[PDB]
Amino acid sequence: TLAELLGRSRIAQVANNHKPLTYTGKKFHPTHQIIETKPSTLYRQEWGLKSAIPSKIKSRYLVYNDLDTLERITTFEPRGGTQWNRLRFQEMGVPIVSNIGRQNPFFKYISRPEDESHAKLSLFKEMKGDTDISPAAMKKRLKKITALIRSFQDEFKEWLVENHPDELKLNSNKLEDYVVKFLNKKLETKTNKKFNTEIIGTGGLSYSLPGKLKNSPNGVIQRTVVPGRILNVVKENNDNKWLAAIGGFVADVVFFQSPPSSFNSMGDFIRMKTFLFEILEASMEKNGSVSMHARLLEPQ
Amino acid sequence: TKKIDQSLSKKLPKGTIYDPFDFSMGRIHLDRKYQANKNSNRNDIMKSGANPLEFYARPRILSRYVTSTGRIQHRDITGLSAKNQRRLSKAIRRCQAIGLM
Amino acid sequence: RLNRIMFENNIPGDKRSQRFYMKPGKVAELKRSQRHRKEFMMGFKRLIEIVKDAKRKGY
Amino acid sequence: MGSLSNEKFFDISLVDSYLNKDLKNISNKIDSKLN
Amino acid sequence: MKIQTNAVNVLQRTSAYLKSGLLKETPAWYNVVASIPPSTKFTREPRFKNPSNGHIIGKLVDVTEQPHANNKGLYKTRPNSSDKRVGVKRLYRPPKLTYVEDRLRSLFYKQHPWELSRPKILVENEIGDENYDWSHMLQIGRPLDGESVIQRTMYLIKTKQYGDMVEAYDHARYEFYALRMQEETEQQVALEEAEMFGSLFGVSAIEHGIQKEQEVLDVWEKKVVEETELMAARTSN
Amino acid sequence: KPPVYRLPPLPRLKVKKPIIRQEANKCLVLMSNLLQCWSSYGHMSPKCAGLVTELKSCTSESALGKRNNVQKSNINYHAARLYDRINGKPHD
Amino acid sequence: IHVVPKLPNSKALLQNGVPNILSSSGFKTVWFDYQRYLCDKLTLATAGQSLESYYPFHILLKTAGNPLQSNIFNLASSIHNNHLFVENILPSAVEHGTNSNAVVKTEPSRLFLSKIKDSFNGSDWEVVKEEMIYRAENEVLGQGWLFLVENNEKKLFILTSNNNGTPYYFPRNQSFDLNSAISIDEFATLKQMKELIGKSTKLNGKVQDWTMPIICVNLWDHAYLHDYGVGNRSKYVKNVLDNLNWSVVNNRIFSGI
Amino acid sequence: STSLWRSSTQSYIYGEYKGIHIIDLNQTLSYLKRAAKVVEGVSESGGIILFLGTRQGQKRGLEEAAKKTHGYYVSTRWIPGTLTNSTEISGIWEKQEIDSNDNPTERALSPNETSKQVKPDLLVVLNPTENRNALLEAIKSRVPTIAIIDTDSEPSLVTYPIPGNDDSLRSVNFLLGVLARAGQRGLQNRLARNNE
RNA sequence: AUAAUAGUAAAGAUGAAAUAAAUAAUUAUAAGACUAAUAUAUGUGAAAAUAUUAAUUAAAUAUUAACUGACAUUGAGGGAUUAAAACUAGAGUAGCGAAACGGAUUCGAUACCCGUGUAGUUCUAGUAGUAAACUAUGAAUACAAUUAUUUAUAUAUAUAUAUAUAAAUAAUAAAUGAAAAUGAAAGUAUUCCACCUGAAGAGUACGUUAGCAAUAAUGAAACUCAAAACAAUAGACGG
Ligand SMILES: [K+]
Ligand SMILES: [K+]
Ligand SMILES: [K+]
Ligand SMILES: [K+]
Ligand SMILES: [K+]
Ligand SMILES: [K+]
Ligand SMILES: [Mg+2]
Ligand SMILES: [Mg+2]
Ligand SMILES: [Mg+2]
Ligand SMILES: [Mg+2]
Ligand SMILES: [Mg+2]
Ligand SMILES: [Mg+2]
Ligand SMILES: [Mg+2]
Ligand SMILES: [Mg+2]
Ligand SMILES: [Mg+2]
Ligand SMILES: [Mg+2]
Ligand SMILES: [Mg+2]
Ligand SMILES: [Mg+2]
Ligand SMILES: [Mg+2]
Ligand SMILES: [Mg+2]
Ligand SMILES: [Mg+2]
Ligand SMILES: [Mg+2]
Ligand SMILES: [Mg+2]
Repeated sequence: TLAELLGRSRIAQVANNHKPLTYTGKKFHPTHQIIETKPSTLYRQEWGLKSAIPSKIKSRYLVYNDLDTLERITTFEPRGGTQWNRLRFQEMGVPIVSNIGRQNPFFKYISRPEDESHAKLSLFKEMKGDTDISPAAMKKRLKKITALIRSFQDEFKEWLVENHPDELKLNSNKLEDYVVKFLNKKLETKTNKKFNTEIIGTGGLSYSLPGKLKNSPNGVIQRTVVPGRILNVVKENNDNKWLAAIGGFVADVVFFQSPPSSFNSMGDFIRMKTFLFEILEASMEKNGSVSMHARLLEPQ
Repeated sequence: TKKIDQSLSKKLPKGTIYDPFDFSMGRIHLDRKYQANKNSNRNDIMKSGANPLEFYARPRILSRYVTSTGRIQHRDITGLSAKNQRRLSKAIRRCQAIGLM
Repeated sequence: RLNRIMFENNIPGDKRSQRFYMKPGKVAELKRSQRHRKEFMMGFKRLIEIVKDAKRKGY
Repeated sequence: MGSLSNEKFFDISLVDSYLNKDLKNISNKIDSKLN
Repeated sequence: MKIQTNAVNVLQRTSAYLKSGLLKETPAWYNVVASIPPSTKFTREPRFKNPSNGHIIGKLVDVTEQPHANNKGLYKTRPNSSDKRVGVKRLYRPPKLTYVEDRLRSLFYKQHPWELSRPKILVENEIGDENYDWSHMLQIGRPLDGESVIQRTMYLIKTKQYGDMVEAYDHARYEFYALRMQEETEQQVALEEAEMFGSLFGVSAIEHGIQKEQEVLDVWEKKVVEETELMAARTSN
Repeated sequence: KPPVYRLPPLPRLKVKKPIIRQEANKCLVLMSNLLQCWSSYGHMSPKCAGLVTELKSCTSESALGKRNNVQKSNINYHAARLYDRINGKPHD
Repeated sequence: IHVVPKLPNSKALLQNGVPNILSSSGFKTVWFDYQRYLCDKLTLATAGQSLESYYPFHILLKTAGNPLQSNIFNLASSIHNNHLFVENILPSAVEHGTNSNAVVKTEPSRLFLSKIKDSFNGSDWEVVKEEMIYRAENEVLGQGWLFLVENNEKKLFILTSNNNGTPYYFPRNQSFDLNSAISIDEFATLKQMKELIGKSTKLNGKVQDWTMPIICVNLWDHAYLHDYGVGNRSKYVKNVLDNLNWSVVNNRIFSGI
Repeated sequence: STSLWRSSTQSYIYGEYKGIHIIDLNQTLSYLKRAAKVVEGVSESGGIILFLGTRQGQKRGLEEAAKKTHGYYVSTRWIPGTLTNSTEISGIWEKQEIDSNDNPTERALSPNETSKQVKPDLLVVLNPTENRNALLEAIKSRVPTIAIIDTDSEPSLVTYPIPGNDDSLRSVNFLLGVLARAGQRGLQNRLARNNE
């Protein structure tokens, strides 16, 4: 049918997005899907959208929100520049590593309840992870849940007197433990936030596995040298490290001992010059940012 | 001169991604144009769900929605819903009558 | 800086408006018209921004 | 927990089980089990 | 705008010209239009089913069909106010098409933000030629991307290999990671192998960015200097 | 949530006096600096020598220099061209 | 989707291979299997991208200057090179399937033998073939390609490539193996090439090269191992150069009529 | 966009998706086939077919469609009055006499024959929302018309509507090509019956 | 307004003027009236009206459950409420301010501007029932094509949006209309009430009823005339 075809159409494949096309806050990762048109189609203003893109657009990459609007225009920005940030990261050949030494999210590991010993930490995270929830929809998590949990009273009024009667007659320090486990055991079958929207690992920035060496005609490369730019002429206030602009990413540059004298000389125009840096490590934070650490390799 | 006004230079945060356009003057102007106090909601008690009328005895919180002379700010400036603006104004007027604001 | 406070609290305007008495009906008419002009200007600026955005994208 | 709760501020479950011979018919049941 | 009458009746108005004799010669279109009548009803048509999800439109559940108690513990014994409002408008409003895959697509790109940075071509080639066997993720003719994961997830739930959508989705995600890792290595190794055989490249991606940033930073230098001199004069006032 | 205000149908969309960025005259800024230089270091002070030399060259032929920055705004051309498309008016 | 081109007299090729060079099994590996292997990988690499609508020769030129697209370049170069090799070693380019033609006597043309003498200091074609066999054995340790190429100066010269090295674009000829040791003369050639690539003003850092292949010999294991075996690649190159289809090779030399 | 919906097109809508209305292609195909047969009939009958489209990029499709149907096209601007005021606009331009094979007879035309209105037998409009003038003139002149009708376009203004996207050059050129080939087949069948 | 304090010689007003130990400043005391921002009269109220605070009493919303079982709509007569001004008593009286008396302006100025400023404006208890008391649009019911924007209720979740159903407002299709325009009515229909029948005379005269009174309600005819009126069009003119 036509409905089946539409669901699989290339336009349906693009997930709905209404995030501001002009965002002036902090950008940590791509927010819009880049659309590309071939040179032949660009010559005919064809992008596979509803309407022809104006001929003024010469780029072959754009990002859009709405196919059509009440203003009879498409809401789009003729830019595709987050792809070059990803490809420049690939050229730096620095694998992303976990600063906490967690399991690789891209491998199906056999995990155990080592961290599940915090059942009361995360079972209540469902009601306590409400930082940005409505004052009454979050309050609907109190009566709606209470009825659901109150429907298991009979089950827990028998299991507890059949598996741990001593605690019911001595102390509730262990009873509270049996309660947290009970609900989780009766909730694992349930589906509360069964889909987790948190970023998985690198989020797709890099699929490179650590360990491989870079062979070169001049021998194996031991230190990666990448051109960059120093943004500030004074270390980040309250931090012992300056900031550099390397390959579309802002890194923290650590200097060997002293800061090169071109800093004082150039002043606030220091960004006008290119320096060579060494990328020590790259980490991924939960916000979805990349923590790139560099070192200002100076001619010596 | 080795110095530039802060208004003529953009400081790229740490951990963020950038494009060559971020070093241009257009970025400076674009950041000024689209500079709105959108982070207020998370710091705005009255945009969180509390009833502004419960703060009639807390002049410090209420003093955040009046000018230097005590004039209640128009809803266009506070950004509150009609109900919260209505309740907030009542709270301030009651606070003034009690002798606290 | 002091002048900015006066203008942000409408001190000069209020003083002038208190020199002569205006009938309540006239006061209401003036308040209605002023609000309309304020709202009209906001709608005008919204349409100009769309024009500029449309021009930038080649429409 | 309901009737078999440890909270100082309990609910009507406890008062209902008392007047319904439940908190007593379970105390004896538990004690009988201990025997 | 009013339903026009004169555009669809050209044949009948022309026929009056010919019968009276005002028009001597029959127009060339006259016979063609007579054999192929225009559609002239221009009516609004009811619809009783959403083609996307098969939801039935125009069905009222009677109280006799709700014998059991509700979530509140109360029985339904009389129609409610909503049941007593005519719903003819729903028959004529274009149905909102919805798809389960849309929910998964949003999830995938929320979990993998950088997948958005991989350019997607919306221009179709020929939808009718797609002969895909979704037992495997890779397919000849289409790229490996988020859609590969979604279609794989649907095939798993359609074949009933997995029951929960989450489990099928997770299974597809790992297959996607494996294919993404094999490609990241083929490209790295291909570059390394070429340089070892004497391949030369003019400008690298990192170099391209530096040059573009220099062009912008040069214009920015001029303006800063100019605007740091007008301020000095204007402030001197 | 930010209140959108929609205008009624209008006979025109026009800016009464379009704002234009008028770059400052280079000779006038030079004169404003030289005049200030004389105010601090004194009139004819050797510190303002360069200012005097620059001012003379700027004004040598034309007292306001080669003014070639005249500009007119195109907002009214585009506003009238696009208004019917973007005003969101209902169909006829 | 990139599909394997249909070859003339394909039924004969699938039964008796290529007489005097490859057997039926040997030709199935080099063309019917390897060409399918390459085209499928190229489709997977390029599907969903603008490169899908371009022929392999155009793809290699477009991607020659992009370091991170080398995988696509390698696949495109191999596909184009393989059909250049399979085309000049083919019994007959015309499809004599219904004409049952068994008399194809193709010999070097007068323009080809005139350019050989001019560019090789009077050496005969037979001597040049010996130089080609020698160059392949001493310059291509592993996989690669042997080409007889013509440059913008009308001079025929011999080029050897390592793995998938294009003859059209000198920065990607891959004629020097840097895994082993290189002489100062080879380093000078590489240094001079790097300077030429740096003189280009284009933002893509691309140069103009008008070299064009005339003869292509596949030096990959997919072409000779099964029929000749490890170490017998010089006997394979000798047979290929002695049984070339000169209707194709002569047509590759520009005449100007 | 659903915000720009002209509810008179309700019967052509398949549904709404991503803030736009989806046109029912099952109806588009039936309307397209009906419209195509009309073009073929007029072409096979020797009528004048004019292709009107004034959106940027449409000229190439319009010129080829006219060439393969031996028709006419206008890509720049429809002069208001071209049909109702034809003598003041089109009288000066040259006419010619042709045989059943569409070959110029070369007969000189009397000044009487060179001033008479030459009215199109069929008008095809790619963008009817911007060509109200042409559509109204066709109605006044009793000229059957074909047009692509988008969700915001009035269907009743044309004899044979084709529901479909009128904003994409691919969609327009796809529909125009089908109509142009239909005309070509009619032209070839008329030239064939003359030979035999 | 008064008193004190130091400190002075002008102050106040206006288009410009002139009439009637100060002005200004810092304190203290007294009085009456009014209610800045918020603010949109949004909302609420039958209308008139209603925006400094609190309290008491009364009334007012949506959905759900149960119940009554047409108990409804409209409404002559009737009844109640009803801005401002006005009036009858008793308080109050700062500011404002008909009138009056003065100062100016002016050819004149029974005005516009200025001064002194009485009634009135305020409160309590009443009388009276009139306004461009207007949306110049009586009330009720059924129904008809869209968009946008808020509000409310409900639903869902991969939790903050999304999906629904109503209300309000804005712009419209159709329809209607003399058109201007109306737009869920000034549309399609139904039910009930009020009212109109050329202008002027006239909402006048007379009578009657009511009121302390001013007045309010009711409400003609003769004579005369072929006029009179509305929307819109193009002009001309505009201190
Ligand atoms: K109101
Ligand atoms: K009954
Ligand atoms: K009654
Ligand atoms: K009555
Ligand atoms: K008084
Ligand atoms: K009535
Ligand atoms: Mg359209
Ligand atoms: Mg005083
Ligand atoms: Mg107020
Ligand atoms: Mg209101
Ligand atoms: Mg009544
Ligand atoms: Mg009043
Ligand atoms: Mg009195
Ligand atoms: Mg007087
Ligand atoms: Mg006088
Ligand atoms: Mg007076
Ligand atoms: Mg009374
Ligand atoms: Mg009266
Ligand atoms: Mg009256
Ligand atoms: Mg009123
Ligand atoms: Mg009622
Ligand atoms: Mg009277
Ligand atoms: Mg009038």
